[PDB]
Amino acid sequence: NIFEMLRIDEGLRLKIYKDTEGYYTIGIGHLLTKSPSLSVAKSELDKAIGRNSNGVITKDEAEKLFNQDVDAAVRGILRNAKLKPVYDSLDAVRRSALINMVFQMGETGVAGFTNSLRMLQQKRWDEAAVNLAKSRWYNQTPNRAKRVIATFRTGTWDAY
Amino acid sequence: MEILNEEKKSKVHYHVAAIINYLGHCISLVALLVAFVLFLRARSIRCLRNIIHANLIAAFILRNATWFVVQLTMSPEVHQSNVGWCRLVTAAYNYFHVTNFFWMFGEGCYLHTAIVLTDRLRAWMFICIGWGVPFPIIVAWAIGKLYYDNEKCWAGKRPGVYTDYIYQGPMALVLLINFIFLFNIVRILMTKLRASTTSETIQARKAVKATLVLLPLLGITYMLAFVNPGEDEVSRVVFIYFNAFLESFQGFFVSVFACFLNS
Ligand SMILES: COc1cc(Br)cc(OC)c1[C@@H]1C(C)=N[n+]2c1nc(C)nc2N(CCCC(F)(F)F)CCCC(F)(F)F
Repeated sequence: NIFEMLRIDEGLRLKIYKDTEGYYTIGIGHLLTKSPSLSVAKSELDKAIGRNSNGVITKDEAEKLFNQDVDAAVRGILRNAKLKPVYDSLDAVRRSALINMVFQMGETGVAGFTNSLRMLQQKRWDEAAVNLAKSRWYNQTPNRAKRVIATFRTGTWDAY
Repeated sequence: MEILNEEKKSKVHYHVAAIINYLGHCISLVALLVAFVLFLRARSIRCLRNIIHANLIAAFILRNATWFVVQLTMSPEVHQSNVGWCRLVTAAYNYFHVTNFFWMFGEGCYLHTAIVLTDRLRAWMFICIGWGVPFPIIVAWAIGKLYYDNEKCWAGKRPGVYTDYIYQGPMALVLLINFIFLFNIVRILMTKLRASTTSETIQARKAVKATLVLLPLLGITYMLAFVNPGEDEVSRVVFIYFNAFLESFQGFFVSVFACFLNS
């Protein structure tokens, strides 16, 4: 379900587009190359896609790129000493909510939520939610934040 | 003469069919209602999968319920008056008939998506397909009834009018697409996912078996409508009895189908 989750929260684009800083990206936020040259961007695509390298990709192609990025996210999570123990103590639904957060704010952002992180490792889920909501994150993207917290509180997909 | 005795014999056999049809509809309505309350009681109601089962069951309860009121429009006096509530009851019944098709289509959309893309928000797509798309089709059919066939409470059958195609052709199309879905699910499950043991995979295989069981059971009655069997007394008695059993127990079959999948 993780693929549909990020897709509601971030969006899906099937052709090459340029981000606010101007690099070339595709899928659920997959950066190809920072070069201003599209050729290098498209070719970086050809190797991953293993097909005719074109601007448009299949929805299926999106999920393999997405999956590659999900590996990279878990690899970062395991390297961080504050993130690794909470991830190992968590079920599969709650792990996705952590990965969701890493997609949005990076590994360094999540490590700052020190109290909520211990509440989660102690399965004190009601208190984790109050701590998470008292943040600037909650105020800047509230509807996404309410979904991710809800997943933490109940361990279900019910919100997405 | 004895022709009259032949006519009296037919009425008795038609009257037996009517008891088959009423009793079947009563049993089916009760079975669906029990399944509905069981689905709602469980905390698994918040899964997208159970939301779809619950709406499907609800759709069948309304159709089976309005079938009784339709019976009160089949009096010859009412059939010919074409009064307003006459036509409203027929149109509500066709609408529910159409929702039944689109909700069975919705189930096929879920099973195809579940095995290919890894709940309360996504449901709106299925509610809009199951409940919302049929409404304008029925309105369009109604405008066509109002304008080319305003007779017999819109339940008339006359050769050369194709108004009912407005709603019947959409029905056939979603069944065509559901057959394409079933071939890909079977192909996907047989080639890839042959060794897969994910929860979605086990449930998908349970679905494919049940769907294969149900497809013959529901299909005979749809073809039997086109049979035009004949005047053999033995052929007539069984044809009418067997078909009445099959149409009237359809809701019961769908309620076993949904409960089984819940496991
Ligand atoms: C493909 O199939 C399929 C597939 C899948 Br993946 C899934 C499913 O479900 C889950 C399904 C199904 C069935 C089993 N049936 N169905 C359908 N779907 C549709 C759309 N439709 C129908 N129908 C019958 C058929 C029959 C024949 F024989 F014709 F076939 C109609 C009627 C409906 C009501 F409700 F009204 F009854």
